[PDB]
Amino acid sequence: NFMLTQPHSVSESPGKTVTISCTRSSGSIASNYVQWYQQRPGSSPTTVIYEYNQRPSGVPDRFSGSIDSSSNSASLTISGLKTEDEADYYCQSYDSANRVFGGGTKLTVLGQPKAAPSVTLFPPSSEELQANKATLVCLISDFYPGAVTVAWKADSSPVKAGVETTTPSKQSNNKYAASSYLSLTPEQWKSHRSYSCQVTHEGSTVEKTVAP
Amino acid sequence: NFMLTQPHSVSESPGKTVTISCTRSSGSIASNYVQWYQQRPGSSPTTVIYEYNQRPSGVPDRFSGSIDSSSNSASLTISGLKTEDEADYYCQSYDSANRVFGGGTKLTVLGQPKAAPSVTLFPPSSEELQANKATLVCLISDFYPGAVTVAWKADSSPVKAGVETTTPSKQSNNKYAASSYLSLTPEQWKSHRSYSCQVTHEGSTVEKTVAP
Amino acid sequence: GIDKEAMGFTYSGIRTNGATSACRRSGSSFYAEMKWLLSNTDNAAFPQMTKSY
Amino acid sequence: EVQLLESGGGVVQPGRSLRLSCAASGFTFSSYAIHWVRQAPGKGLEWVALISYDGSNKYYADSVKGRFTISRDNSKNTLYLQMNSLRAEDTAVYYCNGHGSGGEVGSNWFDPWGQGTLVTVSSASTKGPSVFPLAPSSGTAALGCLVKDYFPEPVTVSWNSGALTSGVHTFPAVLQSSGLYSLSSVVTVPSSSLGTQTYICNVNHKPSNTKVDKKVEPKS
Repeated sequence: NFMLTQPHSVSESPGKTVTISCTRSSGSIASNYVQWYQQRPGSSPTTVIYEYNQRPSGVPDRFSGSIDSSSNSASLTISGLKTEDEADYYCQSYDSANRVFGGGTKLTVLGQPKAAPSVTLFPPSSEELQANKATLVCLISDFYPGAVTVAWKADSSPVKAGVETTTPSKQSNNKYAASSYLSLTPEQWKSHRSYSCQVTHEGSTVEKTVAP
Repeated sequence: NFMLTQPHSVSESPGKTVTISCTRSSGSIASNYVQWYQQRPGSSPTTVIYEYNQRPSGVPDRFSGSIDSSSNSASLTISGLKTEDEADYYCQSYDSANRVFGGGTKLTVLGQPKAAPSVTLFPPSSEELQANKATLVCLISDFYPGAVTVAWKADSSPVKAGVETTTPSKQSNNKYAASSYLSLTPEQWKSHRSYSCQVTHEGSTVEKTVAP
Repeated sequence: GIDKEAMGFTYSGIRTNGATSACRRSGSSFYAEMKWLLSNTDNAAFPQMTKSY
Repeated sequence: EVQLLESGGGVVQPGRSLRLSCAASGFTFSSYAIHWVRQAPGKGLEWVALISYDGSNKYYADSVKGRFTISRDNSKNTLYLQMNSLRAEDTAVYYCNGHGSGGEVGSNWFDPWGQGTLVTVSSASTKGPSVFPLAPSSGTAALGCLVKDYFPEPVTVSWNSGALTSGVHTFPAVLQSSGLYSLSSVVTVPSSSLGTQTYICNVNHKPSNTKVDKKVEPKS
C-alpha cells in the first residue's frame, strides 16, 4: 500500500543538532502511529521514540519526535549529538495491521574531517574473456563517512548486472572501504562504448570509467 | 528548518497572465505569512504582495496572491503583463522569528522571439598544462531570455570545480551573454574521457564537449 | 435502587477487556458494567457489528 | 527478567523448510501479540509476521505469504514460525519482538526484542578460488589480484610470498547472487616500479586447500 522513505545517510558535528525525515508515500502520516527505532551494529534494535513524540523511560531529553503533515513526514531530532548516537535509525508505521519499516538512515557523528574515496577501477581480465565472461572490479577505499552509493552505468544509463559489498570500517585508519563487481560478457563489453563506476560520496560523485 | 523553492526563471508574452510558485520544504505554508517582493536591477526591493493576498497601496490590480495548501505553495500572479514588470521576484516566509527568502525567479517579458544560445567551447591551452593546470573556457552568447543553466559534467556526472559568471545583457543586440571556466589539472583531464559544458536554455539543453 | 440484569451480549473476533489507568481497581481496570471493545491487534480493522436487545 | 529466546536457526538450502521458536519469560505472554521481524545482512529491518494474543488473527507480510505460517502455544509460552519453501533472499537475522497494547490504553511503551537468530540460505558448492590478473593502465599507480568464486570463508592472502606488505590492502568479500564468495586484494606502488618486479599472487583458502599464483604484467 505505502512505503516509508528516509534518507540513506546523514552526518553532523558533535554538539550540533540533527534531524532525520520519514516520508510516507501513500496515506496520511497522522493516520497511523510512527515509531522510531535505533539499531547499533550487531545489537538488537531499541525504541527511541514511540507514538510520534513519546520518550520511553531511559532515552535522554535530546531525542524528540515531530510530525509534518504538510510534507506527510515524521522527523526524529537529536540535539547535542554524542558519539554514542552513531547508529542506524529506522522509522516504522502501520498498514492496517501489518508493520512497515523505513529504509534506514546511517547516522555517523563526525570524528574527523570528511574524506573523499580513492576509486581504483580495473579492466576485466583477458583470460576471463577467454572463458566468455566479464566481471569488472571497482575498489573504493579511504572514505569517511562510511556511506557511499555505487551505481554502474552503461555509458550513463541504469545497469543492474553487478554485485557490490556493504561498507565496513578500516582496521587501519578508522575509515571505511568497499568494493564492487559488475558482471557482463565480452559481447556486451564490446557492443557498448564504456561502463562507469559511479560513486556518490556526500553528494560529490567521483567516477571511474572503463572502455574496450 | 525549511527552505522556499521558486523556479529559477519564467517568461510569458505581454498581455498574457503569468504565475510564480513558492514551495515550502517543511511545514505548512499556512503556518506563517508569505510576502512577495519585487526587485528591479540595481533598485531596492519593493513589496508587491503581503499576507498572502493583500495589495499594498500603489500596486495595480494585476498582482494577485494565492495559497495552494495541497502543494504547500504560494503563487504570485500577474494578469496583462507589461514590460515594466520584468524584474526578479522573491517570496519570503517566516521561521519562528527568522525570515526566509526564496531563491528568486527571473521574470522576463517577451520583447522578441526566443533565441537559443551560441555555445563555443575551448580546449585548455597547452602552456597552461605546462604550468600543471587546466581551465576550460565555455562561451555562451546570443540567447534570449537571459536565463541559462551551466552545468559541467565529467562525462555526464556532477562536477563542482568551476566558476561561471552571471548573465548580463548585450550592448549590441538586446540579448544576453555569459561565460564559464572549469578548472582542473592535466591528470584529471587525461584520467577522464571528456568534460561537457551543458547549457539548459528554456528546457532545450545545448551541450558542447571537450576530450583529450 | 437499581436492578442490574445482563444483556447477554457476547462477541466473536475482537477484544472486549479494555483497561485504563483511570479506572484503577488494584491495576488498570474499566467500568464494571461496560466493555471497551477493541480490535484484536493494534490498528487492526474493526468489524462492523449489530447487537440487539 | 523479561526476555525472548529465539531458537532453531541454522544453514539450509532453498526449497526446504524450517521452524523457529521464541521462548517468552518475564511478562504476561498471553495478553500481548507477538511479531517476527528479520533483517538481511547489510540491509535494514523488515516486518515478517504477527499473531494476536489469542491466535485468532495471523497477519503475514506480502513478500512471505503462503510460505511462512505463524503459531503460538500460550500454555508453553512459545512462538513458532514455519518457514517452508524457503528462497535465497530469506537469509536474514530473525528477531521475535512483542508489539501490542495488551488490553491497556495508558500503556507505557512495551516492545521487547530478542537477540535474533541467523538464518543463512546458501545453495551448495564448497569451492576453490579462481585467481585472475588485475593490470594497471599506464607519479603513483596500483595493481591487483582477483580471488573469485570460492566457498566458504575465510581465506589467507599473501602477495609475493608474504613479502610486499607496505602499501597493500585486502578488502572484505562479497556474497554473489550465485551464493559463492569472492574477494580482492590490491597493492599501491609508485609509478616507478612498472615492469621491474613481476608480481605473483599467492592465495590460500584452507578448506578447499587451493593455493594459486598469478603474476601481473602490463598489457599492450
